[PDB]
Amino acid sequence: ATLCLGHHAVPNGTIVKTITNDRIEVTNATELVQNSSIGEICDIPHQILDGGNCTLIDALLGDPQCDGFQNKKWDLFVERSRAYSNCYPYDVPDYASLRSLVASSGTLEFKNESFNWAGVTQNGKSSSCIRGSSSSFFSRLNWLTHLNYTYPALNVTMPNKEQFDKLYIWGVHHPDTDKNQISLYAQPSGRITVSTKRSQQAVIPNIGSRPRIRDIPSRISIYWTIVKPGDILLINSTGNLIAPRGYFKIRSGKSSIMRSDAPIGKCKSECITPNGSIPNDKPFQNVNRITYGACPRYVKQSTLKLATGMRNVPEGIFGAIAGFIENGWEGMVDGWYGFRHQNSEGRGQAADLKSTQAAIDQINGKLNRLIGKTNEKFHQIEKEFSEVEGRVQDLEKYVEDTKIDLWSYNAELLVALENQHTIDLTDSEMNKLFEKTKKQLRENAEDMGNGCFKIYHKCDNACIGSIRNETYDHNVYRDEALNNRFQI
Amino acid sequence: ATLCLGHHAVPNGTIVKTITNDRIEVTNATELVQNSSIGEICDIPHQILDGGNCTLIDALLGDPQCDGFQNKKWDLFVERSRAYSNCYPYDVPDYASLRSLVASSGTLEFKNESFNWAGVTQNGKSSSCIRGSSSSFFSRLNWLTHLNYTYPALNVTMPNKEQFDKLYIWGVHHPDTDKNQISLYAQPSGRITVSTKRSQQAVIPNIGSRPRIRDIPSRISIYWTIVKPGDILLINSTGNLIAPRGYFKIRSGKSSIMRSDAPIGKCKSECITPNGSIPNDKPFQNVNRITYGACPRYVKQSTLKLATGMRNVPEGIFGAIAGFIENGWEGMVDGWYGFRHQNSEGRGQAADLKSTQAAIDQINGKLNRLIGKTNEKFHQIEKEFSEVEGRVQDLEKYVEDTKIDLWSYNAELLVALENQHTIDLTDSEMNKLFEKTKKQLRENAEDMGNGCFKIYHKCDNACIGSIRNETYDHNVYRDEALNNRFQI
Amino acid sequence: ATLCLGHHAVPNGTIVKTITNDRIEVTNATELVQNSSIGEICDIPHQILDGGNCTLIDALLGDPQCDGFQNKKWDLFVERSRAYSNCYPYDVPDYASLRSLVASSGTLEFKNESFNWAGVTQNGKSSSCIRGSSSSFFSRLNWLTHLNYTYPALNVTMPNKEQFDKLYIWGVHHPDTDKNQISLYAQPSGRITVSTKRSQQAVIPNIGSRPRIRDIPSRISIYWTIVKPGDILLINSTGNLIAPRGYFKIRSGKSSIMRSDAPIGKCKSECITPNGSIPNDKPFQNVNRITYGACPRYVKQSTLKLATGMRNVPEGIFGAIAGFIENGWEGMVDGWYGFRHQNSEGRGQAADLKSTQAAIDQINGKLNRLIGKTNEKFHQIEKEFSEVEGRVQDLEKYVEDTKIDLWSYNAELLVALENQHTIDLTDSEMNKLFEKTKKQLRENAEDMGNGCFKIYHKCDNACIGSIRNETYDHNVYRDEALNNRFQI
Ligand SMILES: CC(=O)N[C@H]1[C@H](O[C@H]2[C@@H](O)[C@@H](CO)O[C@@H](O[C@H]3[C@H](O)[C@@H](O)[C@H](O)O[C@@H]3CO)[C@@H]2O)O[C@H](CO)[C@@H](O[C@@H]2O[C@H](CO[C@]3(C(=O)O)C[C@H](O)[C@@H](NC(C)=O)[C@H]([C@H](O)[C@H](O)CO)O3)[C@H](O)[C@H](O)[C@H]2O)[C@@H]1O
Ligand SMILES: CC(=O)N[C@H]1[C@H](O[C@H]2[C@@H](O)[C@@H](CO)O[C@@H](O[C@H]3[C@H](O)[C@@H](O)[C@H](O)O[C@@H]3CO)[C@@H]2O)O[C@H](CO)[C@@H](O[C@@H]2O[C@H](CO[C@]3(C(=O)O)C[C@H](O)[C@@H](NC(C)=O)[C@H]([C@H](O)[C@H](O)CO)O3)[C@H](O)[C@H](O)[C@H]2O)[C@@H]1O
Ligand SMILES: CC(=O)N[C@H]1[C@H](O[C@H]2[C@@H](O)[C@@H](CO)O[C@@H](O[C@H]3[C@H](O)[C@@H](O)[C@H](O)O[C@@H]3CO)[C@@H]2O)O[C@H](CO)[C@@H](O[C@@H]2O[C@H](CO[C@]3(C(=O)O)C[C@H](O)[C@@H](NC(C)=O)[C@H]([C@H](O)[C@H](O)CO)O3)[C@H](O)[C@H](O)[C@H]2O)[C@@H]1O
Ligand SMILES: *[C@@H]1O[C@H](CO)[C@@H](O[C@@H]2O[C@H](CO)[C@@H](O)[C@H](O)[C@H]2NC(C)=O)[C@H](O)[C@H]1NC(C)=O
Ligand SMILES: *[C@@H]1O[C@H](CO)[C@@H](O[C@@H]2O[C@H](CO)[C@@H](O)[C@H](O)[C@H]2NC(C)=O)[C@H](O)[C@H]1NC(C)=O
Ligand SMILES: *[C@@H]1O[C@H](CO)[C@@H](O[C@@H]2O[C@H](CO)[C@@H](O)[C@H](O)[C@H]2NC(C)=O)[C@H](O)[C@H]1NC(C)=O
Ligand SMILES: *[C@@H]1O[C@H](CO)[C@@H](O[C@@H]2O[C@H](CO)[C@@H](O)[C@H](O)[C@H]2NC(C)=O)[C@H](O)[C@H]1NC(C)=O
Ligand SMILES: *[C@@H]1O[C@H](CO)[C@@H](O[C@@H]2O[C@H](CO)[C@@H](O)[C@H](O)[C@H]2NC(C)=O)[C@H](O)[C@H]1NC(C)=O
Ligand SMILES: *[C@@H]1O[C@H](CO)[C@@H](O[C@@H]2O[C@H](CO)[C@@H](O)[C@H](O)[C@H]2NC(C)=O)[C@H](O)[C@H]1NC(C)=O
Ligand SMILES: *[C@@H]1O[C@H](CO)[C@@H](O)[C@H](O)[C@H]1NC(C)=O
Ligand SMILES: *[C@@H]1O[C@H](CO)[C@@H](O)[C@H](O)[C@H]1NC(C)=O
Ligand SMILES: *[C@@H]1O[C@H](CO)[C@@H](O)[C@H](O)[C@H]1NC(C)=O
Ligand SMILES: *[C@@H]1O[C@H](CO)[C@@H](O)[C@H](O)[C@H]1NC(C)=O
Ligand SMILES: *[C@@H]1O[C@H](CO)[C@@H](O)[C@H](O)[C@H]1NC(C)=O
Ligand SMILES: *[C@@H]1O[C@H](CO)[C@@H](O)[C@H](O)[C@H]1NC(C)=O
Repeated sequence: ATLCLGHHAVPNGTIVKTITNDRIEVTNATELVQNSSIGEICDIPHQILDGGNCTLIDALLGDPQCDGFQNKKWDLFVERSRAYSNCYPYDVPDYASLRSLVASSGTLEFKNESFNWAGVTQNGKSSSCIRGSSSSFFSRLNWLTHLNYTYPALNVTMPNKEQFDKLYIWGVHHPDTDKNQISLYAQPSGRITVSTKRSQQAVIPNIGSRPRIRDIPSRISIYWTIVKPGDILLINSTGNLIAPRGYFKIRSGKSSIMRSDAPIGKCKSECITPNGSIPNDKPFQNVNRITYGACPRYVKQSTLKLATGMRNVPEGIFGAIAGFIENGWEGMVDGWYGFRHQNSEGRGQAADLKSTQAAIDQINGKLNRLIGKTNEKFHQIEKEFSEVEGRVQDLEKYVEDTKIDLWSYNAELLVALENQHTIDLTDSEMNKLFEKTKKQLRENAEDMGNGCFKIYHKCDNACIGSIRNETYDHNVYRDEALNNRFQI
Repeated sequence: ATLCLGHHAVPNGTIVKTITNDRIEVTNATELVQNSSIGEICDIPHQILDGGNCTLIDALLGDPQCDGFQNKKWDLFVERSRAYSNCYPYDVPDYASLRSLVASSGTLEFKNESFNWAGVTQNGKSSSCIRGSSSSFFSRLNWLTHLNYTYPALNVTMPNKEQFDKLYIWGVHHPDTDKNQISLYAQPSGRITVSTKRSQQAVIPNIGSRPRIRDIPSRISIYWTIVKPGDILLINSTGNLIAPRGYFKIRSGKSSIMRSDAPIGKCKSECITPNGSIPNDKPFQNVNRITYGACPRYVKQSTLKLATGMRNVPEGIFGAIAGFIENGWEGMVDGWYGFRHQNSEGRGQAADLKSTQAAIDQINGKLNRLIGKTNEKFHQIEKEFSEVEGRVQDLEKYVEDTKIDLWSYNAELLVALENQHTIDLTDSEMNKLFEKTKKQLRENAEDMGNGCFKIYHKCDNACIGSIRNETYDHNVYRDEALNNRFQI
Repeated sequence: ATLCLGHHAVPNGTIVKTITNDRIEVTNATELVQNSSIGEICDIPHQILDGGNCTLIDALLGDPQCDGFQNKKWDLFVERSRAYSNCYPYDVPDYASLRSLVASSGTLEFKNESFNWAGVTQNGKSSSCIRGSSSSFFSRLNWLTHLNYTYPALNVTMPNKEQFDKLYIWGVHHPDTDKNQISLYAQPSGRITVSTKRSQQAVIPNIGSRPRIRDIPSRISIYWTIVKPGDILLINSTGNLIAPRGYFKIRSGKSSIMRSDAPIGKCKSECITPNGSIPNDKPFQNVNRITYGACPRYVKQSTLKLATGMRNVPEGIFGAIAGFIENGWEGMVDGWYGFRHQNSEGRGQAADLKSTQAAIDQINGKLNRLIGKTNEKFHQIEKEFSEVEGRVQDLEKYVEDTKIDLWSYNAELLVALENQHTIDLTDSEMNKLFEKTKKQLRENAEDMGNGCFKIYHKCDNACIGSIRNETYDHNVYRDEALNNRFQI
């Protein structure tokens, strides 16, 4: 009889990378880089708020377009690129910081407070800000002006008797002219001091024409202040104050904001990107560096294939597969390793289950460490910028670029080591089954060197089966075998 | 005779992770993550300065509570969370930067300088700042006011004739009212310009009530300026100047500051955390991301076990351990690998020293690369924040979170590769001792397949010993062995 | 006959590090850390602009020294440490940001625009700024002052009808005295508002003596503003305006700036450092963390040797090299593995080509992954600082230090894993050639255990050659061999 040890092969293998080889074919691999989105943001499990035409900041101030956003909450606020401001023209010094802190607070919940604006007109309006047919203003702000050509210095307080922090949004009006300055606040100067036991902010208006927006050459600047529990807001002004009508709760949670034009859909997905949700089964993704939720890590590579089978040899350090075994057996489809024999009763093929299962368990082990293991991230840094800003933006970008190169490196190295190891462990399993069989045969057979043993005795099907199920008793055939082997 | 090769096992193994296995038992492991502190800051080798009730900044300005800190130096300044300000109410725009640069300078050494404050009253005092029973002020600052209802414009210089940089601390007073403005500085305006050949800073006071602190509704703002050698300080003011009384040396060294409530103790420890000192023998730690000194790197994992022994098989790619050798020998306690025999004189067990020492040396090699190898870090970035700040704080936190995920990744991968390698190299040593023995026996013995040889000749204790010490001469027994082996 | 399998050795090996060994000798290694520069900046392929005596900013404003830089472009602008300002004394709030954004724009291209400066004197001059024998000014700036003791409020526009962004550089003059204030701008106040539909910047001068520079106690502050296509610049001022004479194009490309005192040379090199160009064949470098172009990654290690040959054993997990083969063959110089024999015709040595080529191909595979693979980087963050700045600088440095430790870690681990693997794969190749030969010999030879076979039949040179070329037919000699082997 002849008993040959072998392993399977497939007609259609896959190319992977190892430590030593850019391009080597295995029987099977799996992709570790997610490269597509379904192109929609799934609305489960994260609570999504579609900004539509409104920026977060405009929803905050109460631009008329944004009245539907009053007191809303979100896990992720989605800002659309078509969003536009449609109220009094304003800027926010350190706009990105205000956006950021509201985003991660995750709420626009507002509470009215009663201020003693003694001696001034309230509820200033503008046709740059139309609410319902008429001149209006930011819903959360209170434009104060002269009453009877008098603007009597303001000096109001508001203790924080609450358990939580209050966020106050206020402003300063910059009139285009000294004339408008006078006719608005009956006063040439105009000064604002807003303070607490912990902080002070002081602002003087800057008079001058700015280019007209909805016919307004004047401008408002927006500021904010956080009042801790037991502290006190004190607003001391003699003109130009755009006053708050109350406070926002400021919370600390996992909320964020993302710029995206992707539609919201009724589906479930843990990981969100501007492009849409992406599955998070893979450890890496190449869809977008901007992400929210439990997401694969962003890498530069568009693909990284993890070998999930042995080297494919159609028809490693252990020397068996692609070694002393000339090639794989495509006809073996019920196992990874097995036996072909020829004896007096014919020629046959049988899978070896234990060795097949050993290789598969090791590979499944690798997969369990790498698949469905992603990390959860929420409010991050900004990663795209529409305007040159210099030093801080240079650092923001450098930090992300650094991080991405390091992860891309981790990904490349991980797959190469794992693949080299997969090829070696599968080669080893082959070598181990061969060795175990050789030992079973003792003096009754000889290694032909091509993975085949010549067995020097009659070995019928039951005899072959006794080898494969490891009950073969070499003593039974020894006399016969030694006589055939050692003749002249 | 029968000669069996084997390896040890222990009743109580340890679970470790490898590339292929989340949970596999070895004979021994070591922990690579430091997870506890002694709960005290050891006062050797770093020179520790306990801030007690004083912030660094208050020690800098000379709050009365902090007189004991005059001219002190430190490697690490420890700020306590109970610290509180107890002098005139002040703020420092960019407070964190001033704190940071004094911290890393490591000295409060001060040098008096004589300024020509011609025509003003000096040494302004407040009951918000009590020194010894009476109204006082920041020791390092000089509150100037009117003399005889005159405040004559100040214009003073101070060349830096020194070899080193000078740090000047100064301020501007913000009176609550135009009345107090007048009664203090006999002047409505008030302006400050402090300049050098290299820089200029200009400040106007902002009049208005802030909430009262120790009954003061006024406030001081603190500023600083660094004067290079050969440069000149020029202070040009017509009111509101809180003047310097001299300069601080500004040094560049390894000094830092840390917020901690841990007590200082008389002991020695290279690595300090807010929780207390931690040993630095391990390469990683999970105690605190804030550290000072030669410290293990912070990771998320609470434990990472490095295998320091073979797979434990009570009673790998090489197929010997947990392979053709059915199990380990718990009765073998003087070696890792060895021999059990049965011959005419009895049954015995002996360790093999060379193979045991080969496995141990390799493992010790790994340990020497990983143990006691920690990296020294001093003044870092801040890693905890008591207040929402936006953009820069978002970047500070993102940088640390990024770094920590990358190191945690490094740690996880390192231990898995090392453990897989440890299991393989110990399996290999087993396989190598088996092969070497088989070769010694030549034609005189046969491999039974379970790590045991059947020796076909009388092999007494000396004979067994000749095998183990590698002096066995197969020629001596060949005739006898061939006759027993190849009979019918 | 005797047939011995062996491998080469060299008299002069190299020490490398592995996972288990700090110091182990191989036949050959290669250096992975570039540690030297040619000490010159090569002027191909990057377009280099030598700043000589001029900072970028001075070339931007048009300091007289810098007239040769008008409208120049660059890939890399090189600033020399001897550079000095020689015009009116000025500062730029956020200087580093302006430098940065011009650097990466890569152009000083300027376009004259005609402003309507109605009612003022133009072309203000100073002896602090000498052009051609006479008092001059920044070429790109326009110092406006009173005309006939009148300074009539300015209010000019300039639409951006272009397709691209415009960068405007402007300033505010700070006179030393209220007197000079009057005599310059016929006005006590002085205010500047520069605005667009997107932004507003407002500046008031700060009067006061600063220390004299080229006899000027006054100072200019420089500001900038970017005007998007379809937007409008509006400059509204009543004094102190240092006006623009036009705009710079602001581009987005790969341009940067570097501080260096290295001379420019006529040579070609992809990677530039302040020290000079460095070859980029190696994956790592220790020359400078500041780099431009396709550059090896900066690491702390001064050397990292990658094994490119087997363990050197003069005269691993597979047990062959430095194992059952007592030592290497220094006399074998045409191959890595081979055969020595003694037969009736003499004693000889022959290389085995297939096994030699297998080891070499694997090693070349590793090298191809690591050599000539460097990554291209352009404008980065700053990495050296001449002045204490606090929080942002602390983050800039912390980010770079973090990155460098992570890459140094990657480098150390990479070389140790690769070297351990190289030693194992070369040991394996040895073991594989031995096994294949043993199998060829079948029952005709015995393993002596030291890598040598005793062949039990007459085996002349052709016979030896049949073994080495794998045509040996064991059946031919079997009878003879069995008779010699199994005699009494
Ligand atoms: C406060 C104000 O309304 N300013 C007006 C301005 O008003 C002048 C005009 O009424 C004349 C004739 O009566 O009188 C001047 O004042 C005299 C006053 O009668 C007298 O009592 C005093 O003693 O002496 C002075 C002499 O100076 C007034 O200065 O007139 C111009 C031209 O009509 C207005 O500009 C136009 O504004 C348009 C936008 O209008 C609003 C808006 O935003 O919708 C109307 C808003 O109700 C008003 N909101 C508030 C709270 O006031 C705002 C607000 O003033 C601005 O937005 C701030 O910039 O303006 C549009 O811009 C058009 O292009 C302008 O020509 C100016 O608003
Ligand atoms: C500079 C000053 O002392 N301001 C006082 C203020 O003084 C007024 C009062 O003396 C009246 C009666 O004489 O006269 C006013 O001035 C007139 C002046 O006599 C006359 O010559 C001139 O021609 O015309 C004016 C008319 O206006 C003075 O304005 O009085 C109030 C009420 O007493 C004081 O407020 C109280 O201050 C308390 C804190 O006191 C200190 C402190 O900090 O401890 C005392 C310090 O010595 C003083 N330090 C210095 C260098 O001045 C400081 C300092 O002024 C403030 O800290 C700055 O804010 O105040 C406490 O706050 C209490 O709640 C207040 O009612 C005010 O200090
Ligand atoms: C604008 C100016 O030139 N300021 C001069 C200043 O001029 C005074 C002087 O002319 C006297 C005598 O005629 O008159 C004063 O004005 C009177 C005026 O005649 C009258 O019509 C009005 O009604 O009443 C006033 C009464 O005050 C003038 O104030 O004189 C001083 C001393 O000479 C000058 O300081 C010296 O400047 C030197 C540097 O000179 C330049 C320069 O930078 O090179 C000359 C430049 O041409 C000038 N550039 C422009 C656009 O003006 C600049 C510029 O003023 C400064 O740089 C801004 O600081 O100065 C040098 O610094 C020397 O150390 C000074 O003593 C002052 O420049
Ligand atoms: C400063 O100049 C601008 C013109 O460049 C003035 O604003 C323009 O005024 C006209 C009619 O009054 C408007 O129809 C334009 O829309 C305005 N232009 C822009 C783009 O804002 C401005 O009024 C001038 N300043 C003063 C106070 O005289
Ligand atoms: C802060 O508020 C108080 C008003 O309560 C201001 O002081 C008053 O201002 C009025 C009108 O300008 C003066 O005529 C009074 O003499 C002041 N009253 C008192 C009690 O002093 C003060 O101007 C405000 N300050 C700011 C920053 O606007
Ligand atoms: C502005 O308002 C506050 C009151 O809200 C004034 O400060 C208070 O004054 C009383 C008595 O004068 C003190 O006992 C309180 O401690 C003060 N309150 C706080 C929390 O600061 C302030 O004086 C007013 N401003 C002016 C100048 O009129
Ligand atoms: C800087 O210092 C000088 C004083 O040495 C100031 O100029 C003087 O100010 C006085 C009093 O206000 C005037 O009456 C004199 O005419 C000025 N003397 C000279 C020599 O010019 C100047 O005001 C100070 N500037 C600042 C920023 O406070
Ligand atoms: C404020 O003081 C400085 C002197 O410390 C004055 O500037 C000096 O003036 C002399 C002669 O006028 C010059 O030769 C020096 O070079 C100046 N010193 C420096 C270092 O700037 C300044 O003029 C004074 N201010 C005023 C307006 O009186
Ligand atoms: C912006 O420009 C306009 C000038 O076009 C300024 O307003 C004029 O200023 C003059 C001179 O000071 C006044 O006498 C006129 O009454 C104003 N003209 C108009 C049409 O209002 C305004 O001062 C400038 N503002 C700034 C910021 O300098
Ligand atoms: C996703 O969005 C980014 C940003 O626009 C884009 O560059 C990327 O190609 C998109 N990718 C996919 C797979 O949709
Ligand atoms: C958003 O604005 C556009 C154009 O101004 C308008 O046509 C559309 O109806 C608005 N959409 C929403 C979400 O109301
Ligand atoms: C150390 O301090 C940090 C910060 O408070 C805390 O979260 C951590 O659990 C503490 N750990 C130990 C081991 O003392
Ligand atoms: C710190 O302040 C507390 C409470 O104000 C006081 O009881 C204690 O004595 C002070 N401790 C020191 C270190 O002086
Ligand atoms: C290169 O420049 C840096 C910065 O001065 C210096 O520290 C380094 O040693 C220099 N190295 C070489 C190899 O020229
Ligand atoms: C640069 O300035 C120095 C010293 O001021 C001068 O000698 C030299 O000629 C200048 N060099 C150039 C590049 O013009």
